[PDB]
Amino acid sequence: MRECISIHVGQAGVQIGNACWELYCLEHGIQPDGQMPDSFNTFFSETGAGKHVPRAVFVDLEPTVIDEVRTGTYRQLFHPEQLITGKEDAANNYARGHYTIGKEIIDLVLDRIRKLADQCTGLQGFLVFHSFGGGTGSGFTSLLMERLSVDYGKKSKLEFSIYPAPQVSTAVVEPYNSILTTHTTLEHSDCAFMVDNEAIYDICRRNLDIERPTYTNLNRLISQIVSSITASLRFDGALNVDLTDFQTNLVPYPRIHFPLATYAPVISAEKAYHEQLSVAEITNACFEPANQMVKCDPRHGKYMACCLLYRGDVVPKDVNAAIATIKTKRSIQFVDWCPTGFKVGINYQPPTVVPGGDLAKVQRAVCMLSNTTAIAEAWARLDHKFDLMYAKRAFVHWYVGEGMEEGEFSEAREDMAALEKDYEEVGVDSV
Amino acid sequence: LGQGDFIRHLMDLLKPELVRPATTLYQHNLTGILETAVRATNAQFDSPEILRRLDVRLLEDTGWDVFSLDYHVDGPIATVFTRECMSHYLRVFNFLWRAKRMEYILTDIR
Amino acid sequence: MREIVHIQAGQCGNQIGAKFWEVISDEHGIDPSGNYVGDSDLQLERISVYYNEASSHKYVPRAILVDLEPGTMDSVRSGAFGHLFRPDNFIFGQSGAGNNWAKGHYTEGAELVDSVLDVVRKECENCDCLQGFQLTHSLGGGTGSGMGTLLISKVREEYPDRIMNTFSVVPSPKVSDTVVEPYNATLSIHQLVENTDETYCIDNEALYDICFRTLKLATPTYGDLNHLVSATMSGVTTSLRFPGQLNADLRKLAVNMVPFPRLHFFMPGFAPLTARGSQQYRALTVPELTQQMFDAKNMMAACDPRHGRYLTVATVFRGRMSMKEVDEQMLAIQSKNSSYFVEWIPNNVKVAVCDIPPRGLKMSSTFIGNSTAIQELFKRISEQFTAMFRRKAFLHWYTGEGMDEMEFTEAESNMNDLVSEYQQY
Repeated sequence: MRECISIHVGQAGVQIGNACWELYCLEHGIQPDGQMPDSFNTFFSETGAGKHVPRAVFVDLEPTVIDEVRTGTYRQLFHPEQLITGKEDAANNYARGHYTIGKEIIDLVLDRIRKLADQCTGLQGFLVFHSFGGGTGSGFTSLLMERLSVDYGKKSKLEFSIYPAPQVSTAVVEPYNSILTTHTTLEHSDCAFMVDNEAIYDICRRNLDIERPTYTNLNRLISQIVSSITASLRFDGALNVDLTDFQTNLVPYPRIHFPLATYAPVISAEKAYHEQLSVAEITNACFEPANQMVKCDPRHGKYMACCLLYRGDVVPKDVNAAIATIKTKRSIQFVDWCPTGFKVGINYQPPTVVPGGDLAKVQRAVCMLSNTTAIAEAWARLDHKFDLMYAKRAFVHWYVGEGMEEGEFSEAREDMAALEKDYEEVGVDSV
Repeated sequence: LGQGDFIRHLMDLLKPELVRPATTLYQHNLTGILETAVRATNAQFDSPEILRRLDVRLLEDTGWDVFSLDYHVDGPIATVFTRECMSHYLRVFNFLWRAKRMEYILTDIR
Repeated sequence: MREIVHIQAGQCGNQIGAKFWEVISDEHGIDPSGNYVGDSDLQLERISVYYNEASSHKYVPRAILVDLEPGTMDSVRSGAFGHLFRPDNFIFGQSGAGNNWAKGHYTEGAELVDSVLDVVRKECENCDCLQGFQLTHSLGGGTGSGMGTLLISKVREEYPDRIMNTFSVVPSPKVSDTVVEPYNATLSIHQLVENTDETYCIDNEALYDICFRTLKLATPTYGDLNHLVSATMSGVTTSLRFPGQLNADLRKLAVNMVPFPRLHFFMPGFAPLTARGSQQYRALTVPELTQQMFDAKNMMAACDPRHGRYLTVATVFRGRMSMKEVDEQMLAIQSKNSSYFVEWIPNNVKVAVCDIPPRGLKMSSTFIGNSTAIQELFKRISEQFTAMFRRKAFLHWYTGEGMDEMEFTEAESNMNDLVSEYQQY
């Protein structure tokens, strides 16, 4: 009834979707061929027999990742027509993914999404998985979000985006794509749960004892975050939280909608054996500045909204005591215009351990979505890099000779400056 | 340094390199020099197995303070050396390296 | 899908192309008779970018072998992997153009370029989705330089949106293999500046240094040098072909290393270069690969990057490795050498990672560098060119073939503009 459609764009989105759907199949007992040896309805559809087709599309402008999906262990899980692929990728170019290469694919993607929506009864919204500093993860994501806003102008559109890291980076033109995507989607998005590869690397090293993690472990952690977010739709709990609840409780103003994701019980097997992870402990770990999965120090800013999504053996009184302890803390400061900055969700299903993963089996877990003004510093860094590269006008010819104008660069930079000003304004205390 | 013939040629080839500071020194360059010495001297007529383990390591100044051979050993034979004989040989190899360059300096002055 | 048309011009181009097709067939498990004898399915997953499937499941390289003399054609045909190319793709003439750029660009290059253009049009119309072209040639040669230039210009005006990238062997600083090398090199570079997207400048003397000092080769022949160049070409288009954690085709590399249209000259490289003696003493890790590829001794052009600043670099890794190690090595390289990277381009490194390493290796990587040290090579070419042109030496050949001194002046002015742009940036 509360069906939701997940859209995975680009290599980052497709691989995170691989991890997410592996986790969903494990959680709901669905075999990797769609058969089982309700709860599995907001994300899967039943076709006559036991076949459960996931309610998602995998769209990329490059055949490689989608073909890996098509021939992997989950080759028979996804509908072959919902694994949409192009011929030539966007080559880390926003213009290619938005204007030149993305226009030859957007119609097919919209047709498939319309088929999925028609197959649904009540559509809660969309989950868009993508990366900020990619070609199709930026241009095609922005194009798709604007087309969805044109079509489904009322359904919520939550996006899980890999924010560029402060120091580590795999591409040279990431600031351009990030600024342009922020412009276009900020026009047409509800809330964007943000994450950094560098922060997850640090989390893995410090907590999971892994010194050489790959993208696979990062995707597993992100999939755990997404599972914690969607558990209320997929399972039954004391306090249910829907997508509209996220949108309402985490977005104070239409432009300030970039919360940061966190996951407390990130722990290895032996350490989990030696610990007694409780509600208070996991909450304190969530509010620890070193456990943030976006490399921004929360002490540099003020929280405006927090969404604590507990799951498993969790008692509401313990949650209330832990939240009261957090509020009594002095290092954790909130904005003065949000006397109540905690949306609490509790689910009865403990997190499922993926066979072959690094996370240990725990009795309870919490995912914390925090909207804070500490993201303003990350925005400032991103626009500073954009300003340097645009002042030298580097790489601009690649974007211009592909259906874009330098005026769009200037407009996107001005919009980002306005966003920084808005963050500064909401940061200050009322007088 | 029980060979003598091989260490002689090896001190003539590392002279143009180690005089530079350590910051410009990178391990991937010296191996070609070591391999050249083992080919020119009498150490070429030798068991290929033991020659597979003899390499260089970079201690962490000047090039005459961070160069030293290692001869790593793993497997069953590693139960005789036990990571302590390899932490003692290198403790010895410095004293035999210094007392070897302090001599080839004094035969250059002469 | 993303098919590449490979054109080999001249002796240098034909020999390097023969080695390149040998290594590519090794990667894809193609028999020298054209049959697939490989083991993994990924070899045939993207065989189409370089090969065309014939009738009896035999794979014919999408290569055009063009030369103005038949000796190289006969040598390529008679040797191993010579029965691999299509016999209709050997387009050659009789007179070998000498070492004259004008002969290969204006007198015999005309007829031979009409024929090779017909062949290239057929090959392109056969393709499903053309990614671009790649040319192997030498700038200091005869038919090689001039004819590669003419083909580049004509194919560019026919296919302007495709990626045209060339692996050109530039003249060496110390010893020249051709007396008229500066003239041919200057004219070829003047034509390459405007009609090419990616020019990988390779010098034979840097390759000799690599073979003698890094590979400890006692008698390095042209086979080894061509193997190195082929490994670089492999690495790039392997990032294109095989699956990986972070893909990058030719166009992505072109976007990430060409900040300005005329600044598209690169110094290639290859990380896992070890002598047979030292292969047992060296640990094959991402830090080792990075330290070797960023070493000034490994770069395949005789231009010291310490004399300039890296506009951009590209690291194409191959093999199963951790993305965190790659990114942390990239960050450490940028931080340590902050004085050797341009300040107005943050994150001067473009990282691609492929899952399939080259045969016989566990890890590998190719380094592409857009640095302002190519200005040294162009400066050397300019001094030699102006030294010969001031007294008008060996010029009557070029004039008699049908050229003019105004063309020489334009070529040297364009190359001086190139060095001015590099020095400015």
